[PDB]
Amino acid sequence: RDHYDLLQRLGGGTYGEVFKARDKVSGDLVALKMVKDDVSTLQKEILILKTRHANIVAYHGSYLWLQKLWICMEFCGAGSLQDIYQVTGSLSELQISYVCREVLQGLAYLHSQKKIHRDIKGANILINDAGEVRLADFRLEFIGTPYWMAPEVAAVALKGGYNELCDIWSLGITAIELAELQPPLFDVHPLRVLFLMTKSGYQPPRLKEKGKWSAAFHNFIKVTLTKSPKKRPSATKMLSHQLVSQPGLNRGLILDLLDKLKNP
Ligand SMILES: Cc1c(-c2cc3cc(Nc4cc5n(n4)CC(=O)N(C(C)C)CC5)ncc3c(N)c2F)cnc2c1NCCO2
Repeated sequence: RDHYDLLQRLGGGTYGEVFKARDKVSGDLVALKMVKDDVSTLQKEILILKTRHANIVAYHGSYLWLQKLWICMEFCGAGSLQDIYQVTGSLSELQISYVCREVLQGLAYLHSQKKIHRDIKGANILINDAGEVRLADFRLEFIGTPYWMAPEVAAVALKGGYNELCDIWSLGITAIELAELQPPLFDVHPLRVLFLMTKSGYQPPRLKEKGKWSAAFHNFIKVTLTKSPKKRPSATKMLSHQLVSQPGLNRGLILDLLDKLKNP
């Protein structure tokens, strides 16, 4: 409050209470997230956030003022991939490929720290001005969006049991999302989507157009969208997949996309 100047509410309830702020001593842009009772318990949860990955939005500081918690993070100028594709349209196969590798690297770190993101979706993958892909590491708000749920997460509403492998399924849905501007079954009732997953003969989703994509992209979708969690590969195993281990994958693919965002 006394060090930063608030400028713009970001998310519109999607993120919660996020603010685009400017430092009075640096002038640099930051993201301030306000979280809705004890003093000693609050200072313990912050210390663990400073100990930091290339594909994770970096922590800056925390502020406990008048019953409000101010989580400070880095500002990704372009916003989320969803904000980007609402202007640029669908991403190229190589753009999606690079985005998947970067998300998979962030998930490898998160899952190694015994954490589960649980919300991997287009609107939760941020792209900074530098063309870098970053995820966010954080009675409470139920985390999860029906269309991006793994079958073991949807079924959890009857016969519980899920693990870090759900983020692999969510990344699979997000790959289809970045290609078709909508997840599979976006047009179908969320209970019906999460009900058809719980029935026999269930077929995991694929890209609508077969001819528009390569067999490696089609295999990445087949492999990440494995119905069985036991057979679904780990984030590190996925990193060696033909699609995300291609040689042309560089940050420039996103500097191209960010240029289309500026002037299409
Ligand atoms: C990802 C996340 C965050 C989170 C968000 C951030 C956003 C940014 N920058 C930007 C830049 C923009 N937008 N956002 C979106 C946006 O509204 N517009 C508007 C102006 C149309 C376009 C330009 N920068 C940093 C962020 C950061 N660190 C965060 F943690 C907080 N809470 C969460 C989640 N996940 C789901 C629920 O909880």
